Amino acid sequence: NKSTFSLNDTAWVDFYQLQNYTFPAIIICPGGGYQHISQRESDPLALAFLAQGYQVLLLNYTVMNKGTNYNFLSQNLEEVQAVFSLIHQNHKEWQINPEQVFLLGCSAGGHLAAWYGNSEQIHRPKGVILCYPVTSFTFGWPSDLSHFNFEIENISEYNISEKVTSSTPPTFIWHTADDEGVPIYNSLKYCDRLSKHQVPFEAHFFESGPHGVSLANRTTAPSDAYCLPSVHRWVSWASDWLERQIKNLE
Amino acid sequence: NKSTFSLNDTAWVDFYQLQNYTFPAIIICPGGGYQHISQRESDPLALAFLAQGYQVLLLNYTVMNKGTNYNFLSQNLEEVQAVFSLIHQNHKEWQINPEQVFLLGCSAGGHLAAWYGNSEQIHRPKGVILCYPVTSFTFGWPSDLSHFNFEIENISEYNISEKVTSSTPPTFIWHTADDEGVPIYNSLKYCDRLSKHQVPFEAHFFESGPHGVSLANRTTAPSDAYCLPSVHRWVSWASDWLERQIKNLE
Amino acid sequence: NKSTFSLNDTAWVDFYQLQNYTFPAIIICPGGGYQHISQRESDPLALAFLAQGYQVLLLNYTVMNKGTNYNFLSQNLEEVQAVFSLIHQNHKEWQINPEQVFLLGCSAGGHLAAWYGNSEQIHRPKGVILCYPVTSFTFGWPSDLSHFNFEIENISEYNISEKVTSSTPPTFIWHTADDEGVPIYNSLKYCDRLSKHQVPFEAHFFESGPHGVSLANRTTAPSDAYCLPSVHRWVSWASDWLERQIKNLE
Amino acid sequence: NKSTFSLNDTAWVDFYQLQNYTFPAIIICPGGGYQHISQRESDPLALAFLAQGYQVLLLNYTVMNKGTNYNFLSQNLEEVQAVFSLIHQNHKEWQINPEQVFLLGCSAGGHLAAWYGNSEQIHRPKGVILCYPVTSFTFGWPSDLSHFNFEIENISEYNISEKVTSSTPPTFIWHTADDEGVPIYNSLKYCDRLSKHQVPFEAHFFESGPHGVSLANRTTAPSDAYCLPSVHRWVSWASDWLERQIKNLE
Repeated sequence: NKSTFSLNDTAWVDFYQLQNYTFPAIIICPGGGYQHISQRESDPLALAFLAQGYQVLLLNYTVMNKGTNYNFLSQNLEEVQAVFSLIHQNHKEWQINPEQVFLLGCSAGGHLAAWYGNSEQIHRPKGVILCYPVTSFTFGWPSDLSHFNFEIENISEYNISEKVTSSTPPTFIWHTADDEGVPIYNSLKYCDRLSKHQVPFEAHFFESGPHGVSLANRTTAPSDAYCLPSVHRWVSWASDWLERQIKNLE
Repeated sequence: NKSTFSLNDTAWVDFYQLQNYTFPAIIICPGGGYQHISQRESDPLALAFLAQGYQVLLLNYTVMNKGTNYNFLSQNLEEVQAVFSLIHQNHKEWQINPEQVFLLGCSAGGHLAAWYGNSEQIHRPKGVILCYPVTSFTFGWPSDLSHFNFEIENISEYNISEKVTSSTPPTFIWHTADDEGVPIYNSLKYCDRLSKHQVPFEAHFFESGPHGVSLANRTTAPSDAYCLPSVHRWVSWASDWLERQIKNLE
Repeated sequence: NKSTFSLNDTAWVDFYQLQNYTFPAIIICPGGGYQHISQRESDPLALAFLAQGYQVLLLNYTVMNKGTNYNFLSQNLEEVQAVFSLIHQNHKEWQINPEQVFLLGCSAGGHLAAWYGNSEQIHRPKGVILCYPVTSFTFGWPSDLSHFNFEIENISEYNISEKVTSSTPPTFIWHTADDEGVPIYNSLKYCDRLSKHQVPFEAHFFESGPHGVSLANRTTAPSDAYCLPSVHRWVSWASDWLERQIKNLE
Repeated sequence: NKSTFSLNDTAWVDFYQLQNYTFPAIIICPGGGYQHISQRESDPLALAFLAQGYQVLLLNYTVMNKGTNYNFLSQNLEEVQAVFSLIHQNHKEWQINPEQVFLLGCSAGGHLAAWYGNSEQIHRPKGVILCYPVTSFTFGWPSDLSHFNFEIENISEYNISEKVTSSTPPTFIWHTADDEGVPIYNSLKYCDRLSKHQVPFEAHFFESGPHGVSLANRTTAPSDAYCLPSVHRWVSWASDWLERQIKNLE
């Protein structure tokens, strides 16, 4: 039902599997500002989909929580890539349909997602979902000009907004129109710079809700304010969206 | 059940009423590029809401379909205003709760809506909805630089995007991310320039769908492509949104 | 959009029509214990469907409200029949698809519906819906042994439960499990005596709710207790059911 | 997140727990004709709820799969009882709200559920759900007069239909109107003999679908016929129902 698989020196990859087929899997990228891994965006999130009928690959990509040296922002893309690789070779055993692998991410964890959303091969996700994602370190986030800042002059490079082209996979993006950790602009501008390239996508923007809202269910929420029923609707919208994509495969 | 009320020299105002109370009414602004009145955004639209439990005031605001002279773009705001006025005085007879009047508009008909969405009094809509609205005559629409163009140098004035402030009522905006008549940018940029002013709103953006989609139901659609079930979901989202606002009025 | 058509000496037949095709029509049978016509089960109900994309034929079948003599319970079946007849001949003008005509009824109005649900010809409804229907004058209703009682020894004949066979069309039945006007047994036993004949159907039974609940919307409800959001869900279930049947054709 | 707890000589009790509170837990009773434990009604079912925000206690009650001797049909009630007991004492650690414990069961697993649905104490479930349950060994099931038949003359005693009174907790019952393993009559008659006792409940009956349908999702279904989207709606209806009860408890 579950077993972890070591990736690199610092990169866990939890793999959730069940059994009734070739269930379409989906890799998740929990947020946490590259610092850590927002727990309330992992296991809980996993179950959600695992219950919605999806093999889950929760990626614990390297972050500033294991002795940070260089901008592993590049080393990450590798880690996620390694996941697909893992599938590409263990797709028979994993009971996964290699032609039905998607990528998920929220907050910063999203940034990596959109990032990986280009320049790859038989590791390209047929689609991605970005929950209140981070479009660029130039969009209200990182809040502090100098924090997780470990150099690298080229900052415009770490703006996955520009890195969007016609080849970019279909995406689902939602965001609370009051998220103080990261302005909706992130998702907003991203959509604009996503439609102009005739990229099929769906977007949803809720009135209010704090950053890291996740499922907005009593499963993912510290206080009461983090438990929003109206916002929780996304996990449902996303379900329909995904499957709507599956059907449009052959 | 229904009876029209003459407004100005050129401005019909269809008023739909039913009876079980003080049902919250809602004024609609059918699109049609100020040229005419998109029929597939009127009566059908009316019923939708009238069925969802709302008194309907379909406004047939003056357009280039009755001998156009001057930019009545100002004379319109008056017309819609007259509607509220009509309610403000006939709210007891109309069985309408004056404290529960909302404004609806789509495509260009939306532009007027957002426009009226500021600078008024006891004629201020507790909320508005804008279906693939027109934010400004500078956002991909009017397609032709010179068509419905009847002068008036000051063009930036007819951009209801800037005309959005903290006083702007809560709004619901959706748009098909491929509408060729008017780019999603309209609603998109609008949202951005709507959130920054801490204005509570909800947004939805569908993958594909032609302009004037309306209800996306076999009630509002010329061909098959104009009949989209996934898009039709907005009229449902909108219902919940509205009522969510009503409850938030006690 | 609407125009009535005289049927018999005493039998109105309101016909609601709209225009974008050949929209599937649906005849309705408002309840009212054969005494009158529950208004809160007519016009409001009509719009509901008319909005859900269906031509509506509201039948004002003869009742004890126009000088009652004999048990017109037979004369009714005629009236409804006449409706189909009307369609069969004016199906081109009515813009109705003759192969997509359904029957609706609630409370007693339902009894007639199920009744007509057998022994006919090119007037057979491809499906019927029965809102808290009356299965027989022997199922807790009529409450009074002697009221609308105008003789006719053969009472078992007026039990449309037995009158159900394999030929009976697919039906949708819902009922509030506390309806004091008529026990759920009506719909309950009906389902049993509906499944045994391998008749495809769908049923729903809500916890609580008074008789005549109709849409349970602020459109159909005298007091607050008659406004139930959870119950209102049926009009939505019914929508999907119907259309699920439409698709289940050519 | 998960750990089993031995109950009796032959009775596993899988306990699924998560952590953000006092989440309302729910015990499940997987079906399998008392012979075994329908796998497709356990773990998958658990996740569903565990994702819907519920602590899950999957009960692996004794069955003819571990050397059957006597009609443990009585020994079962004990096993389930022990579960509540376990909670009643470990409700603080389990992070469970003892005043919010519900019972679930399907097919035969349901029979036990309804059964336990009376004659107990601080182990009474505030509500129960029964997916295509078994009302009595006299309702089309057991199919064979002599199979799991291990004596016990008193057969009418094993009919949990009669065992329903005003004290019986609110229940949610659904059933496919074509289930060949067990006729809908089970749930049908049960509803009748459930309403007459003014017991608040909700029912749903789908047109078609084989026995053991479970979630009707690609998570619980051997072939394609066992994957029904329309039927899968129950797990959603159930969610709302349950929570509707939580709110309406305090």
